[PDB]
Amino acid sequence: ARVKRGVIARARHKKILKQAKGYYGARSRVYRVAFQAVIKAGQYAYRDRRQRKRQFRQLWIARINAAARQNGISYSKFINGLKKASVEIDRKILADIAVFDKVAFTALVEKAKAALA
Amino acid sequence: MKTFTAKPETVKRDWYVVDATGKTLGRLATELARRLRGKHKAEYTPHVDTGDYIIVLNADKVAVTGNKRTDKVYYHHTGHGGIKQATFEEMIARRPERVIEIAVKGMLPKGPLGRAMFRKLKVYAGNEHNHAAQQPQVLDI
Amino acid sequence: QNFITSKHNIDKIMTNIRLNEHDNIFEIGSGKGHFTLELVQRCNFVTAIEIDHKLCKTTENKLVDHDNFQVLNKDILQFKFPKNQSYKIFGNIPYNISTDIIRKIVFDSIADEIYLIVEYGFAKRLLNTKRSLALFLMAEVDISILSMVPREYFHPKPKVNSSLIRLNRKKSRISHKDKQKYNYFVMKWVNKEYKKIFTKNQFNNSLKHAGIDDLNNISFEQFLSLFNSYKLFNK
Amino acid sequence: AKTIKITQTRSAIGRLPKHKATLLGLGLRRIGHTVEREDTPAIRGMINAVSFMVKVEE
RNA sequence: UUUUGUAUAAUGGGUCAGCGACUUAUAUUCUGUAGCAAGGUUAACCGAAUAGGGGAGCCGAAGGGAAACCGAGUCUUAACU
RNA sequence: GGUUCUCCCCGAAAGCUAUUUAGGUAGCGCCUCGUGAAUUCAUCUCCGGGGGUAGAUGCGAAUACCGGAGAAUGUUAUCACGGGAGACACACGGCGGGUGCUAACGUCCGUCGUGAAGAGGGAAACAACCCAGACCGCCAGCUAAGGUCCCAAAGUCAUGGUUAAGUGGGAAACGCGGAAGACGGGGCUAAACCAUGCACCGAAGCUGCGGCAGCGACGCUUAUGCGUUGUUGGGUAGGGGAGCGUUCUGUAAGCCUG
RNA sequence: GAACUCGCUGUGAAGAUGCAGUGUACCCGCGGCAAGACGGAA
Ligand SMILES: *CCN(CC[C@H](N)C(=O)O)C[C@H]1O[C@@H](n2cnc3c(N)ncnc32)[C@H](O)[C@@H]1O
Repeated sequence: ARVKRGVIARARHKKILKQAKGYYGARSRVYRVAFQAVIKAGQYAYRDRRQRKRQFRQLWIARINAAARQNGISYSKFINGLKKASVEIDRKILADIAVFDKVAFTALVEKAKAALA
Repeated sequence: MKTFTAKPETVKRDWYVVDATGKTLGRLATELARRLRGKHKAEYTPHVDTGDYIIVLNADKVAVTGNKRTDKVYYHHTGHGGIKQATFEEMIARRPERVIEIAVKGMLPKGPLGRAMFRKLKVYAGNEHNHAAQQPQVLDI
Repeated sequence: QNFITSKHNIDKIMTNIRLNEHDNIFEIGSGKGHFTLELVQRCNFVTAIEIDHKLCKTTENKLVDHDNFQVLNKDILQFKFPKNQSYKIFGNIPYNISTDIIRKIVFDSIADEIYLIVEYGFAKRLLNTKRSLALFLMAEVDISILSMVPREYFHPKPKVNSSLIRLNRKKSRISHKDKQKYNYFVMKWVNKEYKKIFTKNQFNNSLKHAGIDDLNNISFEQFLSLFNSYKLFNK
Repeated sequence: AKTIKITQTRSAIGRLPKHKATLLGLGLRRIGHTVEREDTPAIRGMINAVSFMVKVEE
């Protein structure tokens, strides 16, 4: 029972070659390097899925410090006063109301400064 | 929902005037590089600059603490060859403002965005500036 | 190998060595003991280094009547020399590991009196002021040639003649307060990038102050005058 | 008698097998894992067996 | 790919499509499953031929001492606890 | 030298003893699947000790062992048999004994950690250096090693001293007295060193939410399926289990299809 | 094998276009030279 294997190998090659569209030159035309390109892209995605949570937290911390420095109080003392005042607001939406609001951030800074002093 | 980002065609930047008579070199250059990057604004984003234009005058009166006026040495290579070596005193006596610029070039990031940020700084060696039409503001540092 | 007695093809080499009865002698490579048998007699105390143990038993069989010596079964390039007191080096070495001894005795040893026998080509090249190795070699120790030993004396016949080198410590005054520019100077000198060490004016003036008329034939005191010129030009 | 809180504060990477067997007999698995014990001289022997790695609370 | 281990200073691939590598027969041991059960099972051959006949043979239900011979025990052990 | 589809569990070694033994052979030690068994085994404490390691090497502790008793913890982690292999030139460092001149960032035996078969963070880069074992997803929080002037996330923070040398910004003998190539850059007189205290940044470590998978103990029950409940899930060679796809044959003078 | 194929400092299975720091360099050609590299063993 001889079986020809023309359809299966062509479908397997076309499945991989469809995942490598938009690559420079011979990395998007031949199979022997598109396989390695797909593997390396998957590994880089798997690492950057962890790196994204560090990058966005660093951006939020920089924005929080830049917004809090205008009212005459550093980032560390502001966070320590907020923790001593028992406020459970996280770094993302606090930076969001720091960007998109000014009176509420001023009231929050005054509350933290009153709680620390 | 996504966090806010700063569009480059809608942000606002102002003008400031910084005096440099008797101020320390590094302790002024650090503040200038921090203000040029846009790190003092709530809309700070790393991939697009948001800094303000800064005019520095009286740049030949900058003082350095210690004995660095005779032993601080600047080297420069032509890219071939021979090297050009100078000290502080003949460099301020020849071209003063370059020294301040060199300090800013030591502190800003590298790449196209670094020189794009460095373009915003204008340093004058005298006391008169011709940018009075832009209506600058006096900043104390 | 290249060992041999021939007895009278020896005393004749055993004259120039002006050794006295109070010297401490370290000898590199004994063979069968044609030299150590009088090295125990003409000096005070001998500490020989030999790695071939059957040759060591041959040496003990030749030297049953001597007590002021010991033999160490240690490898030459792994042996660490004593760092106190004073002694002299005598050497009859194999050639196919010759460089491996010489940087051992000028950079990892503090011996001041060196008697070695090498081949003609090595003795000729070691005094050549072009190679970087030789420029490192006379950095601390003066080099001199005594006489020639042709090849008919070594039983396994060699192909080229041999020669005696006598090397003396000159106190150098190139040390930790002077160095880390000397390797710079020679390693930029032997491959000819003069622009990284001098400009045109200082190079021409140092040549006219030194008195060098041909760059291909430069002597050592000329080289230290050049290094002094570089030191005065570079603070 | 009086109950004792036991807390692990550092890991067991590159330690002797005696310390690992002590942790196995104590009932500690990871950093921050608290456990309850009763007062016994044997328990105090386990405590002084590894004093730099666990934390006691009376 | 070889090495304890490699961008290293050890080797191989220009690209695409097709072809290309644990199989067969006979003995032997073990595992899962099905029929029968102190019994199981046929070969060559005959045969309107996957039906039926053919018990010629093969494995087991009782052992060990070389042995004669002894036995649910025997055998060896001077003989056993 | 090569050997072609996928997933789920467990997962090592480069050692030992003997030989017409020199590229060898036979057992033991390491791994996995099936069966049974003794409160089987491990850590700790106590008890009088088999030897001779404090106090006082003449008696003899902790640490290299052995014996009994006992509480707690540990998915039997313990032993025997049968089926199936892999490995048989390891590398670096540590502890207790040797060698070498306690010569020399010198060399051998029993034992351990890291890689081989381990991802991440820090020391600029860097296999053995310090912390720390990756089921998957989240634009949530707390921490270890290391840091808080700009490059680059966080104290130009507080208290009391030291240095004037750019020492800091590298170490070997002791000469402000030989110490001098290795701050990453800018550049600093505190943004260097010592001591104290209070915060913060800081990983794939821990916690918060959702989902899948294996092995246990519970109630209904039963083609053994649900509902609580603890617990685990990096991995080369190797062992075990569950599946996808291609050709032909019976079901098939059936089904779809100008 | 695929390339969008620069110079110095240091780490290096030990002479780095790809590593960390720093500097220079608008895109593309055309006639040369030997230095890198292939022939060469310093
Ligand atoms: C492989 C050849 N050697 C030596 C051969 C000899 N130089 C010749 O005539 O070809 C070359 C290497 O040895 C060095 N070298 C130069 N001169 C000598 C002498 N006299 N003795 C030993 N070695 C020598 C060369 O620089 C080269 O490294």
